[PDB]
Amino acid sequence: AFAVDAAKAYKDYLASGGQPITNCVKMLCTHTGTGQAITVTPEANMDQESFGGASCCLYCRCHIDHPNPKGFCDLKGKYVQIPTTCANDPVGFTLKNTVCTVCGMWKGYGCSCDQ
Amino acid sequence: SSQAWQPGVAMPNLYKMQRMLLEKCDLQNYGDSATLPKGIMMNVAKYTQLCQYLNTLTLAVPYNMRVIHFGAGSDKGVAPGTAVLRQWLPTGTLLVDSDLNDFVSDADSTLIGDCATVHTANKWDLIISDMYDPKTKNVTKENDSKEGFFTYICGFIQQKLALGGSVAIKITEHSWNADLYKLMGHFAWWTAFVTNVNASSSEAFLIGCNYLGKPREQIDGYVMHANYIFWRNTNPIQLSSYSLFDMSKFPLKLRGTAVMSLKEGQINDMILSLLSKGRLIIRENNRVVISSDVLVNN
Ligand SMILES: Nc1ncnc2c1ncn2[C@@H]1O[C@H](CSCc2cc(C(=O)O)cc(-c3ccc(O)cc3)c2)[C@@H](O)[C@H]1O
Ligand SMILES: [Zn+2]
Ligand SMILES: [Zn+2]
Repeated sequence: AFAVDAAKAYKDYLASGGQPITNCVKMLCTHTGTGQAITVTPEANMDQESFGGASCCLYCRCHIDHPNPKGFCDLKGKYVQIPTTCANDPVGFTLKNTVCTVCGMWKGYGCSCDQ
Repeated sequence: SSQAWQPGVAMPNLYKMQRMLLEKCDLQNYGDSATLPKGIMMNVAKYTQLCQYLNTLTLAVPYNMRVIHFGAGSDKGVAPGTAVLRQWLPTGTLLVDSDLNDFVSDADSTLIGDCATVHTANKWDLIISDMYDPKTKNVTKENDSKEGFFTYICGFIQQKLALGGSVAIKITEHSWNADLYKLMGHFAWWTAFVTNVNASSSEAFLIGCNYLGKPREQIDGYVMHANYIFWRNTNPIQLSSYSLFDMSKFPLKLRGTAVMSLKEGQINDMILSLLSKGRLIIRENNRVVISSDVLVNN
């Protein structure tokens, strides 16, 4: 029944005041994009930075297995938009937040379906 | 330097025609740095300016474009250049990258190990190499043509580059190869391109544009590298990151270039002309299959 829980292990090391994973690959872009969370090319808006997806995935970066039956990674080969105020920890951000299934923005940082 | 607003500077044609002898490279602006946009890394800026320059050439851009990228890992285990190439290339382009050392990548597929262990069934439309061995930069001894990975690269161009395809291969003062220069004469056009963000370094990309599979031009590789060093020695390039701030026209244009499969007897001067203007790719269009050799021992 044993499984290693790396997501929980990284959140716990952030909580105790640990230095976030570095060297996520930040892209040059117009910063006039749609602002959606995970896209096929950089889509940062004025408030976002764009990163290459693989470099922002905990499982890719730690060389461990992705937590689903298929084994697949939904960041690798794409670009992830991070709010500029959170860009010091893109791995932490993607791990902790959720993408809206209807509008494609981050729940809580751009999704407007709830009012 | 109206050059400061370009992505970089290409070796002018009159320097290509010289017969200089090899000198030591001594760059005026050595040790200067460009000021990069906040939090942007040198290899993102470098590959962006390289792609911006490639946007001005007659690259063939088919549907099902196939690009392979050698020397793509960083000492931090990611692939910044590969991320820029995926941004630049049309959505759906097949991108394979490789490096001696383990790294995680945005490429469709990645092979780890010495590049000589890499085999591919298919041919490619564009080959990018960043491979560099820092042991070559020993100033204390004679600057002869280097082999290592350059021997693989020349073989790979001759055997696995589609006609009409293009290459961009990193060189420096000491990391260079005479046969690779000779091969530049097998394209319709060639240059040595220096990015403005890294203009304080002797690195350049040897860019072959539209491969013809035969000598259009006879090039002595020892003379041409001497000519390249002469150009660099007498033409200081002002460091500049200006072109990084305007990305509105960055993506490679989807030209829908035609792909045809032809036995080599059918390559006439009319085919050659279409190759030469970036209007034709010649290769098959089967499945892309790659592999890595594994040595077994105790
Ligand atoms: N035969 C091969 N097959 C497959 N891949 C290969 C092969 N040969 C090289 N590479 C790969 O090319 C990629 C780009 S080298 C970038 C670089 C630039 C500079 C510089 O000028 O400042 C200094 C160093 C350096 C310094 C100290 C070290 O200890 C190691 C490196 C490295 C690397 O990731 C290499 O692994
Ligand atoms: Zn992943
Ligand atoms: Zn929504």
